[PDB]
Amino acid sequence: RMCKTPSAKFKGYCVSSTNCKNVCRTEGFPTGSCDFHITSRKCYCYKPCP
Repeated sequence: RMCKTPSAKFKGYCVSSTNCKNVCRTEGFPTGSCDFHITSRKCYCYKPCP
């Protein structure tokens, strides 16, 4: 399965998605993408799940 996971170590200002990817790929998420700010600016990276 493929899951979506909010960047745990990246919260606040998501200036660029590529910057977020660095954090996400360090945590263990191959694919990363920045989203639109609802309450705060979010970043959602994807995690391969069983």
